[PDB]
Amino acid sequence: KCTLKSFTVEKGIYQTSNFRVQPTESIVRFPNITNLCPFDEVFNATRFAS
Amino acid sequence: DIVMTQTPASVSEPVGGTVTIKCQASESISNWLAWYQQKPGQPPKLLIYAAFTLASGVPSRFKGSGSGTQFTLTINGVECADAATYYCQQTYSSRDVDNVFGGGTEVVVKG
Repeated sequence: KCTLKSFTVEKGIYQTSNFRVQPTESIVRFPNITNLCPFDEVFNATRFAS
Repeated sequence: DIVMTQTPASVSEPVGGTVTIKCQASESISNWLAWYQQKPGQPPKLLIYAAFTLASGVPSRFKGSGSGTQFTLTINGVECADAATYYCQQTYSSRDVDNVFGGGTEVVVKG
């Protein structure tokens, strides 16, 4: 009824909308890297260059 | 972490020439640099700091050049009074460093 914007629908076949199975869960895959990047030695350096 | 070498080991040139010393770094140290001279039986004295600026009371014959990795110390004219050992100091990062100063370079002037 909402698609036709009418309270009465004549006999027939109407295409209303679409369907799509929603995702079940979420996964994320990254390489087995554990070393943390040397942000400390670059940022926390006592003296910087010119 | 920071290691340097100083070359040449020794130089010899008559009174009218120009003597030059190379101080090279494993990784770049920017301008941060200092050149030191010690007479025998005498503590070292600062000659060039920041690799470019002349020290106090030092004659205008010693020139420091280069930036980053390669640095050169050039003397326009010798007078047989600069015959001593010269060192270059990293003065950049000394967290875990065996020696802030580099190798020894003795200057020999034959007059």
